[PDB]
Amino acid sequence: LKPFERDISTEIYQAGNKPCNGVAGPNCYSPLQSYGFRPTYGVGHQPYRVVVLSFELLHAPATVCGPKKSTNLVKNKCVNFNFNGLTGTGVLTESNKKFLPFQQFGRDIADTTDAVRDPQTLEILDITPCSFGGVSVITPGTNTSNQV
Amino acid sequence: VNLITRTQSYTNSFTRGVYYPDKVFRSSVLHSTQDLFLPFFSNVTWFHAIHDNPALPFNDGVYFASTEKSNIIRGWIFGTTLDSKTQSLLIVNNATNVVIKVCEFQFCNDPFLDVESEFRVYSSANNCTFEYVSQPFLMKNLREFVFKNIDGYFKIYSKHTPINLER
Amino acid sequence: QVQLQESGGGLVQAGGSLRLSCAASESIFRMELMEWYHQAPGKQRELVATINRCGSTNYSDSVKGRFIISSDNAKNSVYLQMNSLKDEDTAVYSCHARTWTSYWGRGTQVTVSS
Ligand SMILES: *[C@@H]1O[C@H](CO)[C@@H](O[C@@H]2O[C@H](CO)[C@@H](O)[C@H](O)[C@H]2NC(C)=O)[C@H](O)[C@H]1NC(C)=O
Ligand SMILES: *[C@@H]1O[C@H](CO)[C@@H](O)[C@H](O)[C@H]1NC(C)=O
Ligand SMILES: *[C@@H]1O[C@H](CO)[C@@H](O)[C@H](O)[C@H]1NC(C)=O
Ligand SMILES: *[C@@H]1O[C@H](CO)[C@@H](O)[C@H](O)[C@H]1NC(C)=O
Ligand SMILES: *[C@@H]1O[C@H](CO)[C@@H](O)[C@H](O)[C@H]1NC(C)=O
Repeated sequence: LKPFERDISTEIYQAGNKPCNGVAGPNCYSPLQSYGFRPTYGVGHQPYRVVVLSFELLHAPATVCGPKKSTNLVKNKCVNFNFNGLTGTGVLTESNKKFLPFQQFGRDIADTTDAVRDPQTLEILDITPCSFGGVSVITPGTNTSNQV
Repeated sequence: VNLITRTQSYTNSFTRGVYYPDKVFRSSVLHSTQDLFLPFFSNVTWFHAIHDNPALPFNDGVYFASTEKSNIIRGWIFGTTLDSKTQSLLIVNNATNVVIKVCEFQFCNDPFLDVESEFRVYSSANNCTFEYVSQPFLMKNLREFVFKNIDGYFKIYSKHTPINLER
Repeated sequence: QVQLQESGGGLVQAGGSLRLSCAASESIFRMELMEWYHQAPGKQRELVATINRCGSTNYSDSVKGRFIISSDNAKNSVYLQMNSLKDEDTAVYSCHARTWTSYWGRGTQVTVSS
């Protein structure tokens, strides 16, 4: 079988060269065997009920998730954001990007999100990392002075 | 009732059949992808139907193209034996809605719509396991479609383009 | 096996008609160009006709009005129509096709008697 495929058709399987012709004779069997369940069997033979839950990741507008309250939207401030499970920190500003109707994210060279669509109001925002930089200390010898 | 005849001509696809592989915005970059595409400069068996073994093999996927305007074409059928012993698709379009059913249809030799009863498409279906209703897909113009299936998922892409007087 | 094979040669009196045909093992779609060259004994090669992938067709000065070059998409081949032959048309013809390298053929020694 291929992944996530079912089979319902019932027929007479043929294990020989001659056709079965609709009768379960020699080299002709029925490929539907019934489980025999009894209460005196060992643990390895008792019936087990199985349920499989399959999740689809975020490619389209999201529809299923837990009870998280949605707060207000702020702009032009170094803030933390959580858009549909995508969490990060940055500055959110207005967008000039022309998203197509089926698109929901926006990616860059390093493959990180930089343009998002607000789930409640269909609006696009641009994310930029908050300001940062490096510091150098210029000092004479400690034997001379303590000023830097 | 057999009343359909068909001829085949051959022509090329030039540079056509490219689709967006994913729903992620990109700009001013060159992206390398690997997926089911229609190769450049390939045969395209131009079919002409006039009023027949239209059980065309599916293989990996299908690129479908039509240039007519009268909208005499509508819907598609998919299966492995086109019989009531196996499930089959019934993607069918009209002016208001599209219905999609997966069921064990007993398909006739040639299916059509009387126009608007589908009694000539199948005799009777018994064990249906999937139903779906939506807005119809089809809306001097060329309509292009891409059908494929991967891991039990049927994916349909489409596009509408304006084409001038070109054979 | 050789890719380009030619046919249509022979002896034909002046004012007759003939059909030259060169067929390619590869699809004639990607070849992107097909030309017909001819050369006479002791003379240099000159182009007779050329057809590109899009459909544009070009001929030579002494070719217009008598010759037609066309291809069908059923059997991958290119046909040239020999009409209103004269004495100087007697030469050897070869068709050429270039996808990313040039492919040549031989044969088709056509003669005209006057
Ligand atoms: C498209 O592919 C088909 C398959 O090979 C080609 O159709 C065949 O062409 C050969 C050429 O000698 C002949 O056997 C028939 O014309 C075709 N075979 C059939 C119908 O069974 C076709 O040539 C290809 N397209 C082009 C433009 O060459
Ligand atoms: C689906 O159809 C093909 C064609 O007959 C068959 O060989 C195959 O076993 C079927 N099932 C899967 C999972 O491919
Ligand atoms: C979501 O609900 C809020 C509050 O009722 C409303 O302002 C907003 O327009 C709604 N958006 C959508 C897409 O329903
Ligand atoms: C198109 O098909 C839907 C599916 O049942 C149907 O409800 C609708 O009436 C059809 N369109 C017309 C114009 O009848
Ligand atoms: C569905 O399948 C079962 C078993 O394969 C069969 O008995 C039944 O007649 C079929 N049709 C319906 C409508 O249940």
